[PDB]
Amino acid sequence: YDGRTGEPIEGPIVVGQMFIMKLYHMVEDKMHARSTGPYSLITQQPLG
Amino acid sequence: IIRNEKRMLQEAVDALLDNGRRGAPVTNPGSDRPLRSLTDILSGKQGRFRQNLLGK
DNA sequence: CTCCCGGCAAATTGTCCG
DNA sequence: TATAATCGATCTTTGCCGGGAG
Repeated sequence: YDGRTGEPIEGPIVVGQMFIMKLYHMVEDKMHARSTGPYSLITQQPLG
Repeated sequence: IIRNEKRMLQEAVDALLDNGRRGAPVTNPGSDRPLRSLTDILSGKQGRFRQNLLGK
């Protein structure tokens, strides 16, 4: 049953228990943004 | 002796401009890493042109 | 002339690199 | 500043362009 409507899904759907893992790649770690910041010595371009 | 000194001087100029181009690459003591000469700085994927100039 | 041989120059990108 | 001492010590991809030798 669709919890939004209450109406059934128009077809029977495969449901069961699956083993699913949370991998080491998490947004908290990867989100990054910069306006201005450190520059490199010789090139004076932003660091990495 | 003066001849030896002169040929060593050429090799010193050679490593400074393009190290490894002719002869054994000059290395810091106790490292196999060739020193990075002016030519190495200009050229290659890591060089001045393709690293800081065509993209930043 | 015509051809191997050697010497030199190249070999994807972001992230990361603890 | 003084016996004499006299020659060193490591090594394992593909495409293009120039040169000497056959």
